[PDB]
Amino acid sequence: EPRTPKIQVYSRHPAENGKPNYLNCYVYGFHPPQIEIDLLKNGQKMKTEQSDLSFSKDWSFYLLVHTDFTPSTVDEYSCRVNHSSLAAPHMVKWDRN
Amino acid sequence: GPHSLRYFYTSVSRPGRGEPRFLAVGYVDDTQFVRFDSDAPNPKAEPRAPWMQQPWVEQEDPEYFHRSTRIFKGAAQIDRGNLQTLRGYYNQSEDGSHTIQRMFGCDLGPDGRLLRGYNQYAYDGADYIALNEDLTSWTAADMAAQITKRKWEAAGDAEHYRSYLEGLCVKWLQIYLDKGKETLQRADPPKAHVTHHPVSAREVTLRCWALGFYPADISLTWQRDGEDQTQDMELVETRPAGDGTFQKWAAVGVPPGEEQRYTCHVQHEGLPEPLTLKWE
Amino acid sequence: TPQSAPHGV
Repeated sequence: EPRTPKIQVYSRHPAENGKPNYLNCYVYGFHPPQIEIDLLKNGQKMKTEQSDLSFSKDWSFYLLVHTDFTPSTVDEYSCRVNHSSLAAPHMVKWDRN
Repeated sequence: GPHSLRYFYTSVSRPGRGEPRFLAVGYVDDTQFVRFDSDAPNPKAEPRAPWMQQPWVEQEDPEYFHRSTRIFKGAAQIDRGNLQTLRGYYNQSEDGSHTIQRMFGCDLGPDGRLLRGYNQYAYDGADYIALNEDLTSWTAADMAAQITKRKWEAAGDAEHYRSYLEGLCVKWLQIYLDKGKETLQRADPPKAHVTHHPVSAREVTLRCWALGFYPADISLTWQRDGEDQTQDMELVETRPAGDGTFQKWAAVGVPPGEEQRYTCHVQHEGLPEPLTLKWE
Repeated sequence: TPQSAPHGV
């Protein structure tokens, strides 16, 4: 009876193209806990850190996957998620808003 | 005010891929302070807040980590048991991976003293068994959970959770709250700002951002000349910044020229009085 | 400080 993950992609601080920052991918409300979460620069897998697994009152799991990045007008960032609840991986493009 | 110490245990069977993996984290309010993972090579309970890496730990209990380590190995081992019995209970096959979660802990009233105890379980994401705040009686959510209820009532297991809660839980919550005063009791207010994003000739999105706050509790709302429009606004779930602070935005699509008719509303523990703000 | 359940379900 899987629960589909909700996904938000965003920077720790307001993004100035040029200033080093942290790129976050927050995924929540999912079940089971088996999940694939990658951050992509121009569709290529970046090296990331993933928070310790936890879960909310309703038993759904949540993870923060994050890395350092420097925003460029040249560069596209996205969060890539595969869960049992999804027909295939979803990608969410990072938008500064 | 109201504070909580919570532990979150997750075991996952991995049929074919070895024995079950146990994970545990501990939190005080919205702040994690420990972790354990039974896949780690020489698995120990690990501090995950700074204030858990200070000398006070040694003096309060020189064995603190060895103890949490020991408890977590037990917890892990018991759940390897549970995942076999629950398979049995639910008459499920050997190949499926299944999940057992425990969440237990305590809340304090503003007096300081125990408000509520918690000790609750889920199987494959759904309610299984939970200790009532009588701390004597269980709610089994189904026919398999009833077996468990009968078992633990006959055996008087609730008594042990009661003594843990009444002794240890509150005691350590107070310890952690006093020892982590500057991080846990020092509330960071949200820094709010409104941003203007033309999103057609009929609507420019007014987005109210709230950033760098602790704790996670916050109310973000948009009013239109005194009229809250929560039903007609877009509001994301609160999200972790990555530095112990949280983020949230609320947005409304308004017709251009009407920008100053809207007012963003921010309420937060760390703010003296509520913030009200609009476009520049 | 944690706590482990006396018995399995």
